[PDB]
Parts: sequence; structure tokens; C-alpha cells
Amino acid sequence: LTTAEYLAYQTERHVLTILTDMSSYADALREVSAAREEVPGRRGYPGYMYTDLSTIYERAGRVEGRNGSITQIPILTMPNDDITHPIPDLTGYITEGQIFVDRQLHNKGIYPPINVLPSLSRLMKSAIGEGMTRKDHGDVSNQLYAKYAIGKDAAAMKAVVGEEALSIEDKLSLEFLEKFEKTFITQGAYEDRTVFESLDQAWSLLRIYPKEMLNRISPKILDEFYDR
Amino acid sequence: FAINKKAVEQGFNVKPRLNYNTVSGVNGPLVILEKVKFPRYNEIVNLTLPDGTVRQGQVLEIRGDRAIVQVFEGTSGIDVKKTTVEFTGESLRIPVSEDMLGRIFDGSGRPIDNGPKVFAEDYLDINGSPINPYARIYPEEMISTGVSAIDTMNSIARGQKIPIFSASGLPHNEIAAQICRQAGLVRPEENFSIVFAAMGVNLETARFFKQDFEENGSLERTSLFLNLANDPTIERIITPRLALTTAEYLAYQTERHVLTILTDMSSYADALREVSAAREEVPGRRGYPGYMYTDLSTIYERAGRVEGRNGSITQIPILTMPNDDITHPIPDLTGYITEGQIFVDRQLHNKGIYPPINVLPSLSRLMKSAIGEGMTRKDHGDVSNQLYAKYAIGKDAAAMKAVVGEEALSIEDKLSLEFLEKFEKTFITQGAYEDRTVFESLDQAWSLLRIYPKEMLNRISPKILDEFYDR
Amino acid sequence: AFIILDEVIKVTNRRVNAIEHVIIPRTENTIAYINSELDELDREEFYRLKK
Amino acid sequence: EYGAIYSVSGPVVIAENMIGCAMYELVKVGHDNLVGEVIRIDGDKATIQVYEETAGLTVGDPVLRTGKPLSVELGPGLMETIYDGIQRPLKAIKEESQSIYIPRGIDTPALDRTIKWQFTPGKFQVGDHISGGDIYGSVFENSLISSHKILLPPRSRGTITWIAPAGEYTLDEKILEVEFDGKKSDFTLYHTWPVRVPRPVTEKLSADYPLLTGQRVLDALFPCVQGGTTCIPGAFGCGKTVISQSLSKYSNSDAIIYVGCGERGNEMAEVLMEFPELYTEMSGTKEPIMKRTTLVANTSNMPVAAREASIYTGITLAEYFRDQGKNVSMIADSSSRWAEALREISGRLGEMPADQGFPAYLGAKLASFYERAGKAVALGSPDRTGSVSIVAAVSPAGGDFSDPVTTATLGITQVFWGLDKKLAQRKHFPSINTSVSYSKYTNVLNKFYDSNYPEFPVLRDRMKEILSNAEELEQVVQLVGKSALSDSDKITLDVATLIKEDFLQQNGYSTYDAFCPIWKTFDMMRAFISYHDEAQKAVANGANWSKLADSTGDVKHAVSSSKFFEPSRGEKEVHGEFEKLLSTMQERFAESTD
Repeated sequence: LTTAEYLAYQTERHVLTILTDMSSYADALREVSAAREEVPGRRGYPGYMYTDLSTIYERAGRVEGRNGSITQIPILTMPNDDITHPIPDLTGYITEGQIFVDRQLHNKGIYPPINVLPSLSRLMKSAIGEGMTRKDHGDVSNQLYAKYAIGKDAAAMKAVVGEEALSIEDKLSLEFLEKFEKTFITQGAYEDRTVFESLDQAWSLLRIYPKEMLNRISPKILDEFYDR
Repeated sequence: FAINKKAVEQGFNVKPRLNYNTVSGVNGPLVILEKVKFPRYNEIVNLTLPDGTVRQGQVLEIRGDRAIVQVFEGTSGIDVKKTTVEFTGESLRIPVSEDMLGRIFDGSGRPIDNGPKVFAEDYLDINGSPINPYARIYPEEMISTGVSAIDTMNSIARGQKIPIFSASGLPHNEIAAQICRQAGLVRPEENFSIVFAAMGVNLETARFFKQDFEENGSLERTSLFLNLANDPTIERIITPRLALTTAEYLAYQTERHVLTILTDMSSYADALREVSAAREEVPGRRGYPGYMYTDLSTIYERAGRVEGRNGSITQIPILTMPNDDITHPIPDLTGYITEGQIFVDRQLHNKGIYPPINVLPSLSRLMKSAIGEGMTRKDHGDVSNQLYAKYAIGKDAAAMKAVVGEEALSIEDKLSLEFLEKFEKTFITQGAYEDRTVFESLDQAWSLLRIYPKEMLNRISPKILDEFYDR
Repeated sequence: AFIILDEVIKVTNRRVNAIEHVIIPRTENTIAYINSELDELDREEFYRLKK
Repeated sequence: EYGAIYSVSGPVVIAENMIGCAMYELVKVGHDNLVGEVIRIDGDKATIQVYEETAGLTVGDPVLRTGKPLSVELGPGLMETIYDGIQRPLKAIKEESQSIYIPRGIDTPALDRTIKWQFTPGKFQVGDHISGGDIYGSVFENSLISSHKILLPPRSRGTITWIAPAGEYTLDEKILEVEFDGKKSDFTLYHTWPVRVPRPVTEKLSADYPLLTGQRVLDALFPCVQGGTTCIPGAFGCGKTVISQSLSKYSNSDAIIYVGCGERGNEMAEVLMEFPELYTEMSGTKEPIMKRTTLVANTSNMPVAAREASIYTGITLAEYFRDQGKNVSMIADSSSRWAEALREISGRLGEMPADQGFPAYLGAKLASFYERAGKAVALGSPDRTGSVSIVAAVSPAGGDFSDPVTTATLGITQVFWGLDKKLAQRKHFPSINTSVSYSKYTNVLNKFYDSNYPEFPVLRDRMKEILSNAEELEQVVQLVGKSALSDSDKITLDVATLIKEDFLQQNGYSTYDAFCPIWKTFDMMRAFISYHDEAQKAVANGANWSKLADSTGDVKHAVSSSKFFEPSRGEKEVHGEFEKLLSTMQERFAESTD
């Protein structure tokens, strides 16, 4: 972080740091302060780990005096695939949202196995928008998230009841979820797509639904784009 | 009559009072004197800060020539050079006189009604000795709460201990105020009194209590011990002892049928966990001290009628389950010590039902000794069971209505469905200022029962059916 | 009507049997396991505080 | 008089050879004069908390006493500024050093001593007797607040001797001399007050005036009275990120002080940009809202001992502003982070947690902090009247309510606005759960309601009953299916869905939806409940709701679209439009009912 700060704030060049496996760092931090006999924190970790991780993370952002930038992409490792563990809990408390990775998707041979349901990026609303990007970016994402949640819950309920208790919404949502998981998220390791191509794919996926159940989208964008 | 000799013997004997200046360390809410002489566990002290301010405290521990005082009003501003510590020479005592009624007392018992001093008729140790079990008897008669859903179905026999469970955001305080306002005996009063001690309450609730008890005349039958939320916790744990002691004095030395309420115990549990953390006792289950059973028993079990004296006593502690689970230690222990419970459902409150009480989980174990002849009418015990059974049936009938339509339901099912709604909307639903006698509630219950055909009310005895079903 | 009623009652009865004989045991065993783990954690926490 | 350092560990420092210190003195430790305050005393050694970074210190360093607990400076110039957890201006520091870092040990006056303020003498004259909290002059500060009163600090009285006349003064020239046993009394335009001691006040009162948050769900089902507490989960998408802005823009708050306890750090920059250019239109389109709002920003990295006191600083400032007879409304940012800081301090000291790692006095401290809210009458001669309305914002700790901080807050807080996972998952931005949230000011607000709108209580109760019935029916409908349902059941279900998707939902970004006045909410509520009761009456007398729905579709669409009537057009013509819509609904049902 010191090297990154020097380069970004005293050479005027954008930076992107990638530091891996904060879990090992936290474990080593626990090992120390265990040789001591300090009042142990939750699950034995030191109480001041929050302050330590805040110190580590805060070195980021931008300053008006300079014109360089610094971006952090730390990598975590939940011990038992549980987000309630102190390490990920504090990390979420500090950083601005996180990108989740799921075991189920990998089991189903889907790459990149990213689970959108628990992921978010707080700065998205400020960055996206007209001029910066296509205007529909700020609402198609919400619509897709809602449809994904609906499909997931419908499948979960059907698993115990079955098709008989399914309305049109559930039937549409199951197939939409299947298509989304198997076409949108999945992509090759060396395959890349601009924002606009992804938007077009998203509209192609959404066009399955009738024009009237896309309530979460504004009428203007719906009329402009869903038409064709 | 010879009590005068004892009063004078220990009365007219003044004794000096020490004064120390040897403050020799401090640790948070504690204070550590150094060279005390013949200390005494559980004394009372009066600190004097260098600014002239005055506070209080109560020792906790004593080593060889050492004391550990804890200050009520925090510890900020003290010093190890100029503070002077004055001992008292005897444990905490309360001024007791017949004329408490009407006045309002703070947590520690200093009047806060802008009135004169107590003019004590005597002094007492706050935590008196336990009652001798061999000198105790059973409840017998009933107490009129005035609440339809309580008196009719959960009558309270004098000498009982019935807590009232409730959730966080529920109007339990209003129900308690209404109960305290409408209490009284039954005449098929010169003998009734109430003690209403509140611990850990907002300012708005305290002001509302005071203003309501003022203009409704109930004040001169009560003696409140208010304790706001921002006051010292030690005073909080103290307050219920004061209330119980004064109530016991009244009941068992003036022969008055008295009723006591507490309005909270969760905050008492918090104040209790706070203590034993000043000490180094490791936390118990859920962080609570393990030994809460003993002290809670001490609080509760100073109740019930007594053999010789004509007085009596009754308690209605009010709990607050944290997350609406009975598995929490506080409600578990309270149910273990007390008889039956009174619930307060959230859903009913959502539907605007006041008092939002659900009767299915409610229970009173001493009902059978409460109702009867003379003490009340003869048809109470049967209508109670009948209404309970029909409400239970109506709930499930409403449940099945959505799955099997309405026609497939038996005639019984339709009648029960109608009766359920009528009962909820009329019987339980009672105005904040609507006072009803037991007789009126019984008549309304009969009116509701009249929905069913006379034959079908199986659980009711034929005699009562013949006698009252008419009209 | 006879055929429709027969098939409907067969389906519902088998569904009820499946629920009773599968779901409830599966969930209550998990309930017991979760209770055991949450009881386990406090033990070591208390040991550490005692230390 | 100085004390030598004797042991160092993280921020905790153990000085020694320091007797005569109080419990919370301020000690300027280190050759650089870092600021700290004592915690524990035993013999001569005295544990010292440090409000900065302790690196490079060596034993034998000097330690100096001050003898006065932590306090903040009060006076003109507070408004339209920004501070850290210890009241250090940030514009001044950067301007002075031209650096992007906060040099350690840097000290600057909390209020610029250079500016000259115009002063108008009050109504007192030589020889008069004066008491603490009495006004003796007013000073113009901004066009948005032109009556920054001057108060004689409490715990001070006597007979005035000399008074300064009108003119221009910077806040250092003494302008008052009070006679007493000693004439030491000399008062400038500013004074100071210890934070941890609640400020004195003549008496408290009962709050009986609503606050208009401009959001239908809150302002309709769980109203927030003026001078009352609150709790609001933070999710960045449950509207909370913008409810503060709406409150600042619309609610009649003569002054507000946003407080950021544990902000992430970039959101700080975002909000800091946003505030300077948010406009309020009240007696002129006064562009700078910052003219009516200070700000106490504390990120994670600042020392924990600063985070644990930021909220105390904020509440003390709000109380001072209340003293002048205004209507302040403070808003915290994360009580959970503050509790975490308290836990960290307790762990550092060597205490013994008893509530899943937290100390035991956490509840007592939270109660003390909350207890300073509420309307009250000032302590002065002119008989002022103020009000303080703190709006805390607890943060979910994973589990919904298992955390003890939420339990403690619920134990005292009056109004609670829970969070719903399901609605958030469905982008229903206002995610207030209408099953757990509650508000205890409904009982009292009827006094104001009947004076202007008698129908709120019964109508609101009817709506809540409708929603509860709909949800309980939904509980069972899934396990079977909506086949064996009466007409009334379908009516209730569809009405509940319509209300939930039209009444409750609202986006804080469209002009017609930004702020919903009370009258508009009242009329739109009347529309829905009247529609429901008319449908119930029509079906009860015998009819098939399936056929009726075909005709009703038109009026159903009408009521669903009614919300799009933007306010700020007539404020009364809208009411006439709603009345016409209601009459036409009655007519259409009557004719179609044929």
C-alpha cells in the first residue's frame, strides 16, 4: 500500500492494487496477540482487528491536488462458506459492497461462478447514467435482480409442491432463470464484452416477458427499447 | 403497647460519624478506600467532591482494612487528593408511615411531589426476612380488575402472582395504568391500596403516569416509586425492594388488601447483569448471572395471604420478551416461580384490538379457588370453559374456510366462524376508559353464547343452561 | 366426477404421507444439530473468559 | 508538576508521578502535546487514553495537566462549517498547512478569531441582576439565520457592571462584566461546556406536533412526532440514504446537524459534495442549505477514542442550538459502529464482557445519550422554547434482531422502523416491514389530527387491518392455491396488492413523488379505502365479483394512477380533483352495480 500510495500520489499515474488472501493476514494477526494475553474478541480474534483492517483498507480513492487514482481489489476466503464469520463481516462493514462467489454455480460447471443475489456495489448509481453510459443501465439491473429473485423463490417453493401450484409467473420465471444462468453469467476465460453488448443480451433475455409485468422499469425506456 | 420502650431505647442515642480523606485508587464505577476502621459490608456512604458536590454509594467488598465503594451517579470529577468520604454506620433503611398514600417517591425514596418530608412512623431494613411457610394459607376470594378479557377468563385470586408477558412495541404500560385505575374488590372501600413502582421508563411515560393518576383521583389510593432510564442502575435494583417492603408493611401491619405492580423486569435483569460485572463473576447463560434465580425468588415470593393477620397481597409483574421467544431465561424463570401467565399478541394489536390479548395461551392456575358462590355468581367456571373451547374451534374453522370454501363447512363451523368475529370485535374490544363489573361481563358473555342453539352447548351443565339461557 | 375425485384424493393423500414421513424428521434433526452447535460455542467462550 | 511516561501499549499510556488529577482531565501528552484524558487512577499512576496516534514515544516524556474535562467551544460561526470528533475545523487545517494530511498534534481554534461580527445589545442595563441562560444581545450570522442569540452560560449569575455597546467585534473582546464576590466575570461572544454532562433546562414538556418526512408509509402508519427518538436500519437502497436529504429540505427544522460516526469514507466525499448545492424554497429559493447545517464527519481510521465521542459532541451542539428556542433535529449515522468502538475501548482497558463481547453499561450509556432528546422550555428570561429530535440509524448485524445493540435500542426508543429483506430483494425501495415496526406517538397525535383531519385514526386502523388480513390469508393460500376463495377474499387480496404496489411504493427521484404532503396522502388513502368498502358492500348483497371487475377496471386504473397528481399546483384544486374522482367512482359503481 505504501508503494501504491507513492506511485499514485507522487507520479500522477493511475494504479490498481491486487492483494490476496486477507484470511492468512487475519490468522497471522490472531497468532500474535495470542502469545500475549489480551482480552480476546469474538471467536478469539483480537478486538482491534476492526481498526487494523480499517487502517489497511482506507488507503484508496482520489485527491484533488493530484490526478492519479488507486483502486483496491482484496481477496477473501470464508472458512466454512459462511458470510457471518468475523473476517467477511468486518470487511463488508468497511468496504463498499462485495462480489460473491458461490459453490453451487461452480458445481454446475458455470464460469465465472458469481452469485449476484448477495452482491452489490454502492457507487454504481453515481457512476452509471446518461452520457456516462446508456440510460437503461440504472433500471435494467434492478429489473433483472427482481426477476432472478422471483425465479429463485419460485423454484425453491416448487421443489416441495410441484408444478400444479404454479401460476404463469412461476412458469415464466423458472425458464427465465434457466436461460439467464446458462447464457448471461457464463462466458469464456478470454471472452470479453463491452457494456453495450451485455445490455443488448439483457434486453434479449427480458423480451421473453410480456410488456406489462416489467413494472419496475420506467415507461419511457420500456417503450423506447422493448418495442423492437 | 410496649413498643414505645423499644422506640425510645434505640431512638434517643446519637452517635458520631467518621470522615475519611484516604481515597487511594479508582476503577470505573468503583472507588477504593485504604485505611478504613472496622468496615461493614453493605453500608451507605456520602462522598464529597472537591467542587462541593455530593453523591452516594454502597460498599461491595472488604479486604483486611479496605473498602470498595461504588458511586450511584457515576464517578466523573472525583480526585485522590481532596475528596472526603463519610461513613454512615448502618445499612439502607426506608422511612415508613401510614401516610405514604398519595405521595410520589423517586427511586431512592426521596419525595418528588414538591411536598414535605415523610415524617417517618418507623424505619425498616429494605429486604426483610422470608415468610414462614407454615404460617401461610390459600387465596380464596377474587379481585376485580375491570378488564373483560382478564376478569371473565383469567380471574386473580388475592394472594396470586400472575405475570403479564408482552412484546417490546406493545401498549403494556397503558394496560397497567388502566388496571391500576380500575382495580377493586367485588361486592355481591376502606380496605384497598395499590403500590405502583416503575423502573427503567422513558420520560414521556413517567409524565403520562403522573398526569393520569393526578386527574383521575386514583392517586390517593397509591404510592408510586418512579425511576427514569437515565438514573443509576443500583437505584433501579433498589426500587422494587422499597416498593415490596412498604406494601408488606401496609398489608401485614394495617390489614389492608393491597395490590402491587412492577411494570417491568427486563430492565431489572439488565441492571442486575451490570452488577457482578463490577465484581469479577464470569457471565452465565446468555450473559446473565447464574444466581438470578435466588434474587428473583426473593422479589416474587413475598406475597400471598397469611394465617393470623387479615391483610393480603398480590403481584402483577410485567415482563418483556426480547425477540418474542419463551425460551429466554427471564420468562422461563418467571413462569417457574409464578402461577400462570397473561400474553399479549402482536397480530391482534396490529388489527387494532384493545386490549390486544390472546386467550389461547393464557392461563390462571388458581381460578378454581377464585370463582364460586357468594364470592361471585355460580356460572363463571362453565362460561369460561365454553368460551375458551368455542374460540379455539373458531380459529381453526377460519383457517379451513380458505381451503374448503364455506358451504362444505358444517353448521357448527359457520356458527363458530361468526361467533369468533363477534367475540373479537365486541367482548375483548374494550374502551380505554370503559369500566365493567364482573356481572356485566358475564351478561355480555351470555349474549355472545346465545348465538348457538341451547342444546349444543355441551360443556355447560344443564342446570345453568336452564337457569340463565332464557331471554 | 368419480375419476377426477379419485385422482385428486390419491395425489393429496400421497403428498400428505410424503410430507409427514420425510420433511418433519429432516428438519427437526437439523434443529437439534443447530441447537447442539450453538450450545457448544458458549462452552469454549466461557473457558476463554475464565482463562 | 509534569509526569513522566511509564508504559505504552497501543493508544493506552500509563503516566506516573501525577497526583491531584481528576477522573476526566485533559492531558497534553508528549513533547508534541498530543491530547488525551485519564481513565483509571491508582496511587499516582493514571491510565491515559490518547485521541491520536502513539508512535515513536519514549519513556520519560513530559505529561502536563489541564484540569478541565473535555468540552467544545460554542458561539457564532458554527453554522456552515465542518469538524472532526474533537471539534477541529478541516478547512482551516488544510488551508494552513496546504497538505492533504492531518499533522499530528495540530491545534487550531474551534471558531475563527479573525472575523468581525455585528452585535446588537440586548435589553439589560448596568445594575440589573442576571442569571445563567439569560439573553443579553443578538448577532447576525447569515441571511438564513439572522437571530443568533447570545446566552450567559449556566452556573453564572450576579449583577451586570459594564456592557459593550453596538458595533463590530471579533469573538475575543470582552463585552460583559458581572458583579459578584469577585469581578472575574468577563464574557466574550463564546463559551464552553463539558460534553458528558447534559446541559441544564428549566423543564421538559410533552411532544404533540408531527414531523412530516414526506413519505407516505412513515407519515401515515408510523408518524414521528417532533422532539422524539427513532431507529432506522441502513441499507443504501431502503430510502434511508435520501430520507435524511428530504428531511433537511422539507421538514421545518431551523437547524440540523448531520453526524457521521463510522462512515465508509468515500460516501463522506459524496455527501460533502452534495450538501453545498442542495436548495430549499421557503421565503425565497435560498440555495445554500449548508447555511442551515453543520457537519461532524468521522471515518473509520480516525482514532477510536474520537469515534466514541463524536456523537456526544453532536448532541451537545444540538442542545445548545435548542437553548435559543429553535427546532433542531440531529441525525446520527451508525449507532452500531459507536457500540463497536465502546466494546473496543472496554477490551483495551481489561474489562469483562457480558453481552456477547459488549460491556454491561452499554444499555445505560445508550439510555443516557437518548435521554437528552425531547421538547423543553429554555432556562432564561425571555422564556424561549426549543426541541431536539434525534434520528438514530442502527445497522443490521447479520441476524435480524439477535444483536444486543438492537435489543437495547428497542428497550428505550419510542418509534421503530424495521427492515424487510423480501421487499429489498424485489427492489420495493421503501422496505419498512409493516409487521414489526411501531410508533407510540399515535396515541397523542390524535389531538392534532382531529383539529385538521379527524379521519386519520380510524382509516389508518382499517388499512392496517386490511394488510394484516391479506398477509395472514397469503400465509395459507400458497400451501393449497387460490381456487376455493369467496368473493370477499379475492377483494381483500387484490386491494392489499393494489395498496402495497401503489400506496406504499414511491421513488424519491421523480418530481411528482419526491415529497408527498399530508393532505395528498389523506385523499389518496380515502380513495383506496372507499373503493374497498364499496366493493365489499356491492358483493355482500349478492353478485359475482368476476363480472364486476371487468367494469371496475377503469376506476381501478384511475385510483392506481391517482398518485401521479403532482403536488404544488393548487394545494386545494388537487383536493377538488380527488373529490371529483371519488364522486365519479361512486357513480360508476352505482351504474355498473345495476
